[PDB]
Amino acid sequence: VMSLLGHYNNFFFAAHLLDIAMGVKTLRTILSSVTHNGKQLVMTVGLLAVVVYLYTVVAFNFFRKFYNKSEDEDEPDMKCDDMMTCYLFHMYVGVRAGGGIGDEIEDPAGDEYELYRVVFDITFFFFVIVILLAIIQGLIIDAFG
Amino acid sequence: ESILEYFRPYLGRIEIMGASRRIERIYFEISETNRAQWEMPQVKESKRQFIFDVVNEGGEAEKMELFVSFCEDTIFEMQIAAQISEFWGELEVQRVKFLNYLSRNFYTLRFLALFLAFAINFILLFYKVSDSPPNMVYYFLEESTGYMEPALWCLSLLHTLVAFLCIIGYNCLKVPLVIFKREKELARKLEFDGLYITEQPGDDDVKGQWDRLVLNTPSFPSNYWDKFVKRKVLDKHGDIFGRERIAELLGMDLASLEITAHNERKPDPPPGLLTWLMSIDVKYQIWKFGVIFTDNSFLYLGWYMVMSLLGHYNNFFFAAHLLDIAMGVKTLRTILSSVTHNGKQLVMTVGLLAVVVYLYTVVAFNFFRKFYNKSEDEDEPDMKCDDMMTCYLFHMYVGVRAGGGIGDEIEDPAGDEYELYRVVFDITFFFFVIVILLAIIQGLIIDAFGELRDQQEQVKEDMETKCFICGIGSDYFDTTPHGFETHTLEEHNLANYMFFLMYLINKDETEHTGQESYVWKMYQERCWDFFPAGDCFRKQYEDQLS
Amino acid sequence: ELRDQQEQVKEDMETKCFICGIGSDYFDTTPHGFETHTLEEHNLANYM
Ligand SMILES: Nc1ncnc2c1ncn2[C@@H]1O[C@H](COP(=O)(O)OP(=O)(O)OP(=O)(O)O)[C@@H](O)[C@H]1O
Ligand SMILES: Nc1ncnc2c1ncn2[C@@H]1O[C@H](COP(=O)(O)OP(=O)(O)OP(=O)(O)O)[C@@H](O)[C@H]1O
Ligand SMILES: Cn1c(=O)c2c(ncn2C)n(C)c1=O
Ligand SMILES: [Ca+2]
Ligand SMILES: [Zn+2]
Ligand SMILES: [Zn+2]
Repeated sequence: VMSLLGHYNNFFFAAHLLDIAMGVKTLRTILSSVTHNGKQLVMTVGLLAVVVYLYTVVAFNFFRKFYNKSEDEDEPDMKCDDMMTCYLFHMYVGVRAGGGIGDEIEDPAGDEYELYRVVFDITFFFFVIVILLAIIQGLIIDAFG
Repeated sequence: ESILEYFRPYLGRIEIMGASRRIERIYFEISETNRAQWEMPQVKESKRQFIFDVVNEGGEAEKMELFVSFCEDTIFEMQIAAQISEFWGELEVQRVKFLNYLSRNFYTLRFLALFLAFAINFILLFYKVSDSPPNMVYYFLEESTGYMEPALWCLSLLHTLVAFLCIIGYNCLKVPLVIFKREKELARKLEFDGLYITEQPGDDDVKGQWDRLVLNTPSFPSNYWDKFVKRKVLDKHGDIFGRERIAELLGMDLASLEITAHNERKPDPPPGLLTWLMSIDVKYQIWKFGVIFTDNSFLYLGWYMVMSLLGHYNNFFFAAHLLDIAMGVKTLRTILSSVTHNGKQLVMTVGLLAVVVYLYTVVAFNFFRKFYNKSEDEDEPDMKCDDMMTCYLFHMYVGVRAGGGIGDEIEDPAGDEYELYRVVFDITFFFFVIVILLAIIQGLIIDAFGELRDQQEQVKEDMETKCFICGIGSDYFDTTPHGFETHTLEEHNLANYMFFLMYLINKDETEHTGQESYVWKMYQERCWDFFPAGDCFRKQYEDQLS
Repeated sequence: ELRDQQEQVKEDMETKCFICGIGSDYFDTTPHGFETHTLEEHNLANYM
């Protein structure tokens, strides 16, 4: 099917590069280590979605003004004025950030919620970034075993 | 051949040590009801859990102790399941139908509550805030369908009701096992240890200090198979430590026991509701509530109640019910079990993290103080390390979370008399706090996956290589083809020992055969010599070829 | 490393006698044979 569709659009022949994964044996074993605990990996990213949403429900209610992504004071761009876009912001930026969510939002210094936001960002970093991605790395680490 | 094939399921053979230390084989009948209720899947799950607990958590001398304890509470489970199987009299019969239905469908109600939590949170994914009506904000469930707010309100009511039914179903299904375990342990400790007669328990042992409430209650051995543990304690420790003291401690009436020995009228004087208010035992009920309200599972379900109720106060409180999957689906339970296996190690590691980051704070405040500038406005400098509290806060909040060390979040140390000192400072911060002390955090759970690895592999291997009862390795049995398969399907089968205990209990005491009376007397005496240990029929008779 | 060290020590205590070195696969032929052997026959506290 991909060979035929490659005549419709020439870039469809790029999908045939994955044939090496079903080809050379060592790539088969590397992918077999990745896919040995595939159900565990899927449930781990499901837990990731759940905990990130649990951080979203507590960022919307309390830490709402901090999610500013606009330097233009005329047109603020609150990214957590709505559940859908706040959850999208957390899943897209906070998970991929090197630190937690604390490096992608407003500085919590000089505020009545300073300590609360410090706890918020530190626990986000500790549970979502260093723990819940170490599980993702550890499933395939153990699969090589 | 036809007779044997028809009675193949009901013929159970076991082997006991017997008198003169000769392994003897015993044949008996398993009723269809016993076999069916034993093959019921909940009992299968309980059996696998018990097998893991024995093989993994250890115990070689107490293995038969633990096996027989498993036998007792499994028999209690099958009694409970048989009980729950599908004006005042009308109320009582409708009530017991309701409780039995809840107890049967407890797990489906748990799944239903999880599904409702997901639905409510999916609705909450459309919440939005505006200052205008749908300095003071307004939360409205922005939606295009037009039915979503009524759906939310109906689903909230349904969720609270389902959670209530989960509480009631748990209380009527799994609580009797907890009570049975507690009273069984108390009876054994009273009769064979005298933990309240001769050897009082410690002050910090809250379990031992709490059990004193139930000693003198008239209904102590309820949800327990024997009811004469009080009389056995009186006959055992009465003549040493004092019979009258035994009576006072156990709430016993010495004359009344002897009069109920010879005459025991059994009427039902009060027919009304007032008998349920009068015959209730307040002290025993207080003890029972103390037992359940400390159980982990019931406290979790009670917190499920509390969050369900608070969700009506604020709808976002229903998000806390999403964590129910962690106590729900088994694979998430195992992932969290790897995380929590080394929980103390993780907590001490982050304690060491706090200590070393503070040790960097005391040396950044004294020397590298001017560098902690976070203000480009030269008019108003914002020194973040002019105070211990804010400098430690800066280090813990920014320096730990930075991709590099603290060196990428402060002033450039180039062109300064402390250039080399700050380079050493940032490099050692990166090397000790970032790459080492977070690798320990990752490594504890990395190694915990190896923990659960080797536990499951060890359990499965131990089942594969050695018999659970006799302990003889399969390298002996497999000499004959399928020798170990035969040994653990016919000769020594723990399901057959299940069925033997059940059959002894069911059979009339005057009708026991000689071997059954032998096994029965050491079941009551609690002497596990009859389990074949280190020997079997095949090993016993080799010259005669079994 | 520390994993396998603690596990090896505990396993070695569980499977073989510290003094005589005879494995528990010999003693456990008699019920509680290894327990008896390391509580009565060969006990390092008794050699103390
Ligand atoms: N005395 C014993 N009684 C029962 N099983 C024993 C005994 N000794 C060893 N075993 C091993 O226990 C294992 C139990 O696995 P088995 O296949 O019999 O369980 P199952 O019927 O699938 O159980 P479940 O329904 O709990 O999953 C068997 O492979 C058997 O070799
Ligand atoms: N000759 C021996 N002397 C003592 N112990 C032995 C000997 N051979 C093997 N062992 C094993 O040593 C183990 C020591 O554990 P044990 O439970 O006796 O220690 P303990 O009394 O708890 O010690 P401690 O107070 O040091 O913690 C026992 O499980 C026993 O099987
Ligand atoms: C050991 N044991 C039990 O385990 C038991 C019992 N009756 C019920 N059970 C469960 N009896 C009479 C008994 O002696
Ligand atoms: Ca008889
Ligand atoms: Zn056997
Ligand atoms: Zn020895």
